[PDB]
Amino acid sequence: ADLEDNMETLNDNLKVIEKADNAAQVKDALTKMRAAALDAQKATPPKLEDKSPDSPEMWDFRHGFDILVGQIDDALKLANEGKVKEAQAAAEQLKTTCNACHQKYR
Ligand code: HEC
Repeated sequence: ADLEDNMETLNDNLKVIEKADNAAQVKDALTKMRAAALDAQKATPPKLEDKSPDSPEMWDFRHGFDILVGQIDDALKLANEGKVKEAQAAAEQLKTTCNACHQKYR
């Protein structure tokens, strides 16, 4: 799907994690964020449409997602350890990554 769709998926699932009823719901949401994040990483955002694929900007753009996926995976580990609250806390920390990217490229 396109960048926008992927972003909506991330935002939607993040709020799901915050509402987190059970471990299952947090894991499902995190898993969907993982896929959406990796999918988004392959797109070319509007602000960089005129830039080369190998440009420093694009690599920086792609880097933002490497960080997000790492954080998501770490939250996944916590969730699969049965530590649901810590995993939700970790999901909250993710926001810093979202905001950083939006500042430069949104
Ligand atoms: C860069 C590496 C990004 C990371 C990490 C995240 N987002 Fe993002 N987001 C990015 C761009 C360039 C844009 C503009 C997309 C466009 O062309 O319209 C966005 C936009 C959003 C939006 C609003 C627009 C929409 O999705 O329709 C939301 C709701 C959004 N992003 C949420 C979001 C969340 C929750 C993230 C972290 C968990 C996140 N984004 C990361 C680039 C990047």
